[PDB]
Amino acid sequence: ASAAKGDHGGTGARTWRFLTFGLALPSVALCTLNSWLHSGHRERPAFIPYHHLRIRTKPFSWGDGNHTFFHNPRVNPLPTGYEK
Amino acid sequence: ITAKPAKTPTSPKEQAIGLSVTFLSFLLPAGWVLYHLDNYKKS
Amino acid sequence: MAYPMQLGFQDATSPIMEELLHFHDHTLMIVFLISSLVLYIISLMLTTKLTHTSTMDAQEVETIWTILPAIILILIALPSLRILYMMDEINNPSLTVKTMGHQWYWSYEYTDYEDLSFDSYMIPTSELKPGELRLLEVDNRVVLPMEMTIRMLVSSEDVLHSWAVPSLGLKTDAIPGRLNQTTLMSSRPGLYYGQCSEICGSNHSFMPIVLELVPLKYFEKWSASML
Amino acid sequence: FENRVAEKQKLFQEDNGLPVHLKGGATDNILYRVTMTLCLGGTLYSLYCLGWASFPHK
Amino acid sequence: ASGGGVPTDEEQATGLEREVMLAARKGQDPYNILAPKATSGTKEDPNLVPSITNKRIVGCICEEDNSTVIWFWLHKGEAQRCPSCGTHYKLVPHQLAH
Amino acid sequence: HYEEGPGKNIPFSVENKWRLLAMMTLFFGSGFAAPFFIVRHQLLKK
Amino acid sequence: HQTHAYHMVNPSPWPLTGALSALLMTSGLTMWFHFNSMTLLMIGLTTNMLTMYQWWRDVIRESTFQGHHTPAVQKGLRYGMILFIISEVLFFTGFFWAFYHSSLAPTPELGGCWPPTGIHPLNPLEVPLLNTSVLLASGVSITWAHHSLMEGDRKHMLQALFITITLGVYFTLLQASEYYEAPFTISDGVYGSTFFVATGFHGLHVIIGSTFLIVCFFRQLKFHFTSNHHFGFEAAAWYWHFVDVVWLFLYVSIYWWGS
Amino acid sequence: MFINRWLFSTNHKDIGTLYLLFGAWAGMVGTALSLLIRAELGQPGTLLGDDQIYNVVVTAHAFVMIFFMVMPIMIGGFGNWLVPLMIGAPDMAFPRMNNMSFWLLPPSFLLLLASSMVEAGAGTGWTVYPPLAGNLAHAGASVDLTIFSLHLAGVSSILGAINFITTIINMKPPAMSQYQTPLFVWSVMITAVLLLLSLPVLAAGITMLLTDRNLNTTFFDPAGGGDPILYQHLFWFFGHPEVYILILPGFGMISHIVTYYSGKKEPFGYMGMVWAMMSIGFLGFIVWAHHMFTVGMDVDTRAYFTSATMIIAIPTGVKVFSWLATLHGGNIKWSPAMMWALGFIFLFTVGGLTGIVLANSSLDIVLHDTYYVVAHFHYVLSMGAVFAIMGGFVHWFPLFSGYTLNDTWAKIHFAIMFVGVNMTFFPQHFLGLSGMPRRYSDYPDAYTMWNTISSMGSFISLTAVMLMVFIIWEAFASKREVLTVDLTTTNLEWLNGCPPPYHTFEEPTYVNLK
Amino acid sequence: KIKNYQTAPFDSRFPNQNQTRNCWQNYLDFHRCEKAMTAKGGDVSVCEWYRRVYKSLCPISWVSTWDDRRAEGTFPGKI
Ligand SMILES: CCCCCCCCCCCCCCCCCC(=O)OCC(COC(=O)CCCCCCCCCCCCCCCCC)OC(=O)CCCCCCCCCCCCCCCCC
Ligand code: HEA
Ligand code: HEA
Ligand SMILES: CCCCC/C=C/C/C=C/C/C=C\C/C=C/CCCC(=O)O[C@H](COC(=O)CCCCCCCCCCCCCCCCC)COP(=O)(O)OCCN
Ligand SMILES: CCCCC/C=C\C/C=C/C/C=C/C/C=C\CCCC(=O)O[C@H](COC(=O)CCCCCCCCCCCCCCCCC)COP(=O)(O)OCCN
Ligand SMILES: CCCCCC/C=C/CCCCCCCCCC(=O)O[C@H](COC(=O)CCCCCCCCCCCCCCC)COP(=O)(O)OC[C@@H](O)CO
Ligand SMILES: CCCCCC/C=C\CCCCCCCCCC(=O)O[C@H](COC(=O)CCCCCCCCCCCCCCC)COP(=O)(O)OC[C@@H](O)CO
Ligand SMILES: CCCCCC/C=C\CCCCCCCCCC(=O)O[C@H](COC(=O)CCCCCCCCCCCCCCC)COP(=O)(O)OC[C@@H](O)CO
Ligand SMILES: CCCCCCCCCCO[C@@H]1O[C@H](CO)[C@@H](O[C@H]2O[C@H](CO)[C@@H](O)[C@H](O)[C@H]2O)[C@H](O)[C@H]1O
Ligand SMILES: CCCCCCCCCCO[C@@H]1O[C@H](CO)[C@@H](O[C@H]2O[C@H](CO)[C@@H](O)[C@H](O)[C@H]2O)[C@H](O)[C@H]1O
Ligand SMILES: CCCCCCCCCCO[C@@H]1O[C@H](CO)[C@@H](O[C@H]2O[C@H](CO)[C@@H](O)[C@H](O)[C@H]2O)[C@H](O)[C@H]1O
Ligand SMILES: CCCCCCCCCCO[C@@H]1O[C@H](CO)[C@@H](O[C@H]2O[C@H](CO)[C@@H](O)[C@H](O)[C@H]2O)[C@H](O)[C@H]1O
Ligand SMILES: C[C@H](CCC(=O)O)[C@H]1CC[C@H]2[C@@H]3[C@H](O)C[C@@H]4C[C@H](O)CC[C@]4(C)[C@H]3C[C@H](O)[C@]12C
Ligand SMILES: C[C@H](CCC(=O)O)[C@H]1CC[C@H]2[C@@H]3[C@H](O)C[C@@H]4C[C@H](O)CC[C@]4(C)[C@H]3C[C@H](O)[C@]12C
Ligand code: CUA
Ligand SMILES: [Cu+2]
Ligand SMILES: [Mg+2]
Ligand code: NA
Ligand SMILES: [O-]
Ligand SMILES: [Zn+2]
Repeated sequence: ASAAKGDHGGTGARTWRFLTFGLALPSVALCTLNSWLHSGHRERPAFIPYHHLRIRTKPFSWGDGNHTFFHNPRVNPLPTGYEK
Repeated sequence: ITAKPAKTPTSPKEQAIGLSVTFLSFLLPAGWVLYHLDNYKKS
Repeated sequence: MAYPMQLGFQDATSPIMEELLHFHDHTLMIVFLISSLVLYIISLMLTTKLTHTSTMDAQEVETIWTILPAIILILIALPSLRILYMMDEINNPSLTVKTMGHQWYWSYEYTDYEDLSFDSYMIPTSELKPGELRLLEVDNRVVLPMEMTIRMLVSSEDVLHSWAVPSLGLKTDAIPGRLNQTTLMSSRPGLYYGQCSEICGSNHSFMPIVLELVPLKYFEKWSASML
Repeated sequence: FENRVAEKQKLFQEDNGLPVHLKGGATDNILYRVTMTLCLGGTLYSLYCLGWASFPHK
Repeated sequence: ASGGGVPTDEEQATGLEREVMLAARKGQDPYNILAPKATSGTKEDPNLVPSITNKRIVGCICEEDNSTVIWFWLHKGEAQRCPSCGTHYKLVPHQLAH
Repeated sequence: HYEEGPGKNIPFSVENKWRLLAMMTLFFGSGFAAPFFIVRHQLLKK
Repeated sequence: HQTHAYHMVNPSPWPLTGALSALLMTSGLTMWFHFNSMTLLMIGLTTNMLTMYQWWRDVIRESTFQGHHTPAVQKGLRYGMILFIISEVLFFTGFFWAFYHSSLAPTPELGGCWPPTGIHPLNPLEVPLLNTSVLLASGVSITWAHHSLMEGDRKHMLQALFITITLGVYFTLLQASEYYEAPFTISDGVYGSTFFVATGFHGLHVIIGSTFLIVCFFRQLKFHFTSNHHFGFEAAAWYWHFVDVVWLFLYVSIYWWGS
Repeated sequence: MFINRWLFSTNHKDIGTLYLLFGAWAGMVGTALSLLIRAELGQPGTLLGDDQIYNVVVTAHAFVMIFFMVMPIMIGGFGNWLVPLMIGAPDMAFPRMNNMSFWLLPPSFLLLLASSMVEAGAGTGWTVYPPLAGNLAHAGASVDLTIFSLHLAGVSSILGAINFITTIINMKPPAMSQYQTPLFVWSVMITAVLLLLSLPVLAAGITMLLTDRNLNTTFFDPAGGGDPILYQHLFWFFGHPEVYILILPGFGMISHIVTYYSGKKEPFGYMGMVWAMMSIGFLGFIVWAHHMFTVGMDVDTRAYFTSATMIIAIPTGVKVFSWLATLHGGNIKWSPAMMWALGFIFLFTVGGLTGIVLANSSLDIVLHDTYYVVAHFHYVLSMGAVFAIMGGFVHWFPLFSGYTLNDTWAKIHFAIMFVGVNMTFFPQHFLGLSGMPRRYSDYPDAYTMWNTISSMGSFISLTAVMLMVFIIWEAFASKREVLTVDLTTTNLEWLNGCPPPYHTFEEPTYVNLK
Repeated sequence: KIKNYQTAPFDSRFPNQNQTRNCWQNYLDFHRCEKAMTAKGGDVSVCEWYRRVYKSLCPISWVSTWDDRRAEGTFPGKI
């Protein structure tokens, strides 16, 4: 494997807590580092009104029927381009 | 199989009524609708 | 086309449809044989007061009930598969014609040389000419050269349709966003009829297909005439 | 917290012939009644809407 | 260190669970969890079939691996025989372990 | 307990064969009629 | 009176209130989708909560309080839950088929490429990797919880289960943030469609499974579980592993290979 | 008492009773729809309107016959009644969840009826293919109500499959191995597995159709890079297993009926019968694209699906031959039930053989979307599924009711139905070979004789359906109470009397290990 | 070269019933070739065989939509 420890063989609860605090949560802490460093808002792309995107065959059943459910003005253009 | 004689026998007359009532419950309502199709298509 | 009280397939117009007739005869013989054998054995089992109700050992006999059906499946599969790969094998078409299915009619495009395209609609019953067939005639027939390998491409610009000509053994679904290939070769001049073979709404029953198979020279002059 | 399961075992084994869904006492009844009222009322509103939707409008 | 705090079945199991658990500790099967082991099934040595009434349905797998099970009611009284193999069974009524 | 035995393990009465005939006739009748009245309903539209 | 170990259940209204809830939610979505009203839907959602609450309450009443869960009843519930999870796996299988169908033969409308022209996929090495680490961790922490409960250790069980839930909730808050921040939407062709509907159903399963775990947490608080009888905890741990594994398949397929 | 018993049930027998009642009512709705179909085609021209109203009728016919009549009768009805009794179990594993399986079905049926009442209905076929089923060619609530009806039917059968599997695995006598369970129980366990694996895939498909119609997804829309053929795959992945689901409990009941009225203690080749049903269950998951031979699939795929579809004939033949071997040397009782069963063996064989014709992708090019498919599936559904349901009903009515039917009336009913169904569907073969398309409200003039005879046959079947209702009334009306049943030693379901008590096997059976 | 053109010949890259990509490929190849010529002032004429294949195979409505989108700047293929 891409894995090499030894068999912990001394009551299961103690071993799994060992793994929780020894491996599991440290991994979550490193990946939390790696993510709250590669984050920060980024160059939004030129709006091109491609026909395979911003699909509208029926209005959405909320708002003005033209905004998706988790609409972000910054990064989600409407079919007519980004909002003012 | 074996069974007791009918506790409430259903005579020929009684069967004729039940069979008649049964057929009429299927045929009258469908018959009404099918007979009046033209009147539906116009309205 | 079909005629009144018809039992079997429309007469073969291509060699592939001819091959399908012979393969259907082979299969149907097997079907009649087996279904008649089952009926016969049912009646055999039901026609004796003689009895044997004690435990019957079921091993020697299950060999026969398994190997014989396996042989018969093989006797069907062989010819079935010869014809499948024969249908598919590389020929070289002299001509390519597209048909687009619509609600509810077919458009045809012959675009090898000129920009030839037109719409093909069912003749309404109230405007049939003497001798014309209810539900089957079209205003503009699909003229094609007889005795020639033609590539039909099938699609739709709306819902599913399916382009079918039973005489030539043809059915190709017409799917929007997709281009389905089939090949067509009439051994004979004539008129060859078919109907929309996928439910497509209000007039699914009423968007038929008429091929007119004539010599190449009449085909060429027709094409020129339709530009 | 303390383990009060034994009490609950006593309550729910009490030989009063109540079904398990009502055996906790008066709240089970209140809650059951609220649930049935919403379900049956909601169904009647559902049939009204079907009716309404079955005929054309503006 | 396990600090405890988690009840055992012994302490907290109740109702039928508790009955099954206590009966099993004593090697008893009042709730028919286990397949009974056959006797020789002669009239001398009949299969003893416990019941809380005066009849109980028996199913007889006459030979090992028979797919067919022979079902019949066994009544309080003289040993009855399987209609297929004649293996003898005798009802042993008691009152229910409440 | 609940009633057991013939005519008592059902959600309809068979106490009177004429009341029963009325029930069975409404029951199967309403089922068979439904489509005809849906076809009607759709034809009396547009 | 019975001499078998199986559970004859008291006549219950909850199956009826379940069915009617199903009717009210399905007819409610129709009214929402087509007649611009949420009232029917809100009612079916409410009755459905009430039904689930009272149904599962009664199961706790039948088991912890009444003792109806003999080993034979427990075996049955194990089979029940395995079979439920199998049915959920086939459900997701449909969405994976849809994903693999669209992504392996991108159509001309997309630019004949995957990802489609105009789609800027999320970086799988950012929050997706974090999310992967979070569910895998919660997998370790739920196993610690299981062993704690079997070893009679109340405190460490409540501790391990709290951590598992916190990771569940973390994953859900991250996925909500990714959803808000994603430059593509459900309406961005088959990429948006497969992405949001597959990861969206996953997200619901994470919320469902987190909820189950929280139920298990409060029951443990009230001492319902013995060191040897805790099927509710096992069922929630099986469900939770299922959720974990569906995530690994989404990460490998949609976020990594599909980017 | 009445609500506690009939709305709040946790009893396997009562819930089976609810299912039979629901099934019988659906059968009436389905029969009416079949008569509208055959009224429209009974003479050349237009009777009702264009293809939309017609195909709403055709669509509803199918949904009702499949999801509201056959599945509820065979699995909900005979299943809940017989399976617990046949393994000496006190009830099902999840008796309360069992009740919700039942009460989901009325609302499911309400949603189907709503779809047909709202706008112009769902004229889509039971396959509900996009783009016709889509929000442009089927704008409005009709298709969404259809999708939600299938969702509720789906959940009903998935929870029921979990129930039957758990029950049959876990609640047999300790000494009973799976190889000591009767074939009906095998047939329900295998059916429940197909349901568990197939329905969630359909749920995924129709949910994707729901989102394409209402949330601007493009799973099946080429504009967004989608494919209408994807839906066909997801649907048929369920759809073929669905047909084996419709027949397997049928196979089970036929094995019991043939065994019983042959005066045999057991069916011939028990393990061969188990093997055959399991092979059919397995093989039924790897053949779905035989519904897709004309969509434009590569030749090698066509050759696999041809071959995998055909192999199903072998295990199916072992069941057929094994039923004939059960008859062999029997002391034959020519009961009405036996007549239904004998009709089944022959007419199912015919339907199956025309299935084998359709398996050959080459022939299927010409037969696909024609009345030859319609003849195939009505032989195995209107003369297979239905004949097995009628045989079982006649056989077990006395167990369920405590009353006997008039045997003469029942023989009369069989005879009318037999003529009716054969007159309706035999000529549809001819219509198919000669090219009559499916889902047509009207045909070219040449097709007129076979359509006329077929419609006349549909009316003979109406007369049988109406007679059936009278026969059931006559039985409840007359109250001939059952005394004695032969062969209880190999039919455990009869052994607690007719009807059996509300609670059976409170004391489990005694079965020892030797 | 081979300009006794009847129709698009068999192309082993696209040997099955679905011919969508065959159309699309030859449509891309032509407009690519076209671009790499109005560039170096060369002759479109070398691009002719792609023009003839895509015109033979492609639905008119497809070509029309593809052409409208090249003009609009929404054509999703690389040219
Ligand atoms: C015949 C009308 C019957 C209608 C009755 C319907 C009512 C229901 C009751 C029903 C009463 C039954 C009527 C007899 C059956 C006749 C079938 C037949 O000739 O069918 C022929 C073919 C079509 O093939 C052809 O095309 C070639 C035949 C050419 C005809 C010969 C010359 C006759 C001259 C007139 C015709 C035109 C000739 C030129 C045309 C050239 C051909 C293209 O059709 C087919 O495939 C049909 C599809 C068959 C699939 C089912 C499998 C068989 C199961 C039953 C077997 C049980 C055995 C009992 C064993 C027997 C026990 C008694
Ligand atoms: C089980 C399924 C089933 C059954 C029984 C039937 C029965 C019948 N069907 Fe149906 N049919 C379908 C399923 C079924 N059908 C399907 C799936 C399609 C394709 C749909 C599509 O294209 O989208 C179809 C299509 C179809 C067409 C083609 C429509 C078209 O292509 O334009 C026609 C035309 O004749 C037809 C006719 C009939 C007739 C006359 C009967 C008669 O035989 C019916 C006679 C009456 C009965 C058999 C009654 C049964 C009632 C009971 C058993 C209740 C009793 C209950 C108890 C005693 C408990 N059917
Ligand atoms: C009960 C329902 C049921 C059953 C059991 C079957 C069983 C089979 N079906 Fe069918 N089928 C349907 C219901 C059913 N079907 C429906 C509803 C449709 C259409 C759906 C729609 O489009 O709306 C359909 C459609 C359908 C098609 C598509 C046709 C088309 O649309 O172009 C095909 C193609 O392969 C097919 C094949 C088969 C085969 C090979 C069997 C086999 O399982 C049959 C096997 C049985 C036998 C072979 C007879 C017994 C065997 C012997 C006596 C031994 C010897 C036999 C030989 C050696 C051959 N079916
Ligand atoms: C959004 C993310 C969500 C995650 C949230 C997580 C929060 C968890 C909270 C942690 C608090 C835990 C414990 C505090 C004290 C409670 C008393 C219970 C402990 C107990 O009773 O046990 C003691 C353990 O102490 C010992 O040394 C062992 C002590 C082990 C526990 C404390 C250490 C845990 C710290 C985890 C940090 C991980 C991050 C890594 C960053 C660094 C990168 C390399 C003594 O036992 P023992 O003989 O040593 O071993 C026998 C087994 N008990
Ligand atoms: C982060 C975890 C999510 C928590 C959930 C919280 C809120 C509501 C969401 C419900 C989850 C449902 C899952 C599957 C259904 C549809 C996809 C929803 C996935 C989702 O949430 O997708 C969002 C769209 O939601 C939309 O439109 C849809 C809005 C909601 C509409 C409800 C749809 C109901 C239809 C489903 C029927 C269920 C059928 C199941 C059958 C059962 C088995 C037989 C994505 O946002 P966007 O703005 O497009 O892009 C982001 C741009 N910045
Ligand atoms: C099995 C994987 C198949 C992948 C390709 C097979 C063979 C290829 C050879 C080389 C292998 C790697 C390269 C990939 C090739 C891509 C193939 C492809 O392109 O396949 C695409 C579909 O794939 C799809 O989603 C496929 C998805 C179909 C799923 C089948 C159903 C499985 C369900 C089982 C459920 C149990 C799950 C248990 C949980 C673990 C589309 O096909 P096209 O090209 O448009 O046209 C060919 C057609 O005629 C096919 O009949
Ligand atoms: C928008 C609407 C969506 C829904 C919103 C939220 C819905 C659900 C939230 C999660 C629900 C979980 C709650 C279940 C708790 C039940 C109680 C329980 O866990 O019951 C246990 C039995 O398990 C049992 O029935 C096992 C119980 C199985 C439950 C399975 C739960 C998952 C299914 C939820 C619905 C899935 C929907 C899928 C969506 C497509 C009780 O036995 P034990 O634990 O051994 O205790 C006995 C000891 O005390 C004796 O010593
Ligand atoms: C778009 C809108 C569509 C919405 C339709 C939804 C339909 C209905 C909604 C209402 C249903 C929720 C109500 C609670 C159901 C609880 C089920 C349950 O927990 O059932 C258990 C059995 O199944 C088990 O274990 C394990 C099985 C647990 C199943 C949990 C409920 C499933 C609901 C969703 C179904 C999804 C199907 C899969 C495909 C996605 C318990 O069996 P009982 O017979 O009760 O008791 C037996 C006693 O011995 C216990 O002491
Ligand atoms: C990338 C992988 C992601 C991991 C996600 C979580 C994996 C869950 C695996 C299944 O759970 C455990 O498997 C171990 C089987 O090896 C057992 O451990 C325990 O077994 C003994 C119990 O006494 C102890 O001695 C040992 O130390 C201890 O490892 C334990 O029974 C079991 O619950
Ligand atoms: C399997 C489980 C599936 C069930 C899925 C549950 C879906 C939940 C939908 C929640 O919808 C939100 O609620 C708001 C209000 O409470 C909406 O206001 C909307 O709706 C009103 C309709 O009356 C309009 O008047 C408003 O203007 C309009 O913004 C809002 O926008 C919408 O996001
Ligand atoms: C699809 C399967 C069912 C088809 C077969 C059923 C047909 C059997 C006839 C049953 O029904 C009746 O026929 C009458 C005609 O004989 C109709 O009366 C109509 O005609 C009468 C006289 O001809 C007038 O007096 C009435 O007012 C007028 O309603 C009557 O409404 C209709 O119910
Ligand atoms: C006990 C369980 C049963 C409780 C009884 C059921 C309660 C029935 C309320 C009936 O009122 C409905 O309210 C809808 C909204 O709530 C209205 O739609 C409205 O929806 C929007 C308001 O949110 C408006 O903007 C729209 O114009 C309008 O169509 C609609 O006219 C009306 O039928
Ligand atoms: C071995 C198994 C069960 C035997 C038992 O334990 O009773 C039996 C049951 C059904 C049998 C199969 C069926 O008889 C069908 C086939 C018949 C052929 O004679 C051999 C292969 C064949 C596939 C058999 C192999 C084997 O004998 C099977 C699989
Ligand atoms: C209250 C109880 C101690 C007494 C008893 O066991 O009943 C302890 C045991 C474990 C504790 C919990 C766990 O340690 C996990 C959490 C730790 C957080 O720091 C506080 C809340 C938190 C959720 C704790 C709340 C509470 O103090 C708990 C539940
Ligand atoms: Cu076009 Cu049917
Ligand atoms: Cu199939
Ligand atoms: Mg088709
Ligand atoms: Na007509
Ligand atoms: O089939
Ligand atoms: Zn014996």
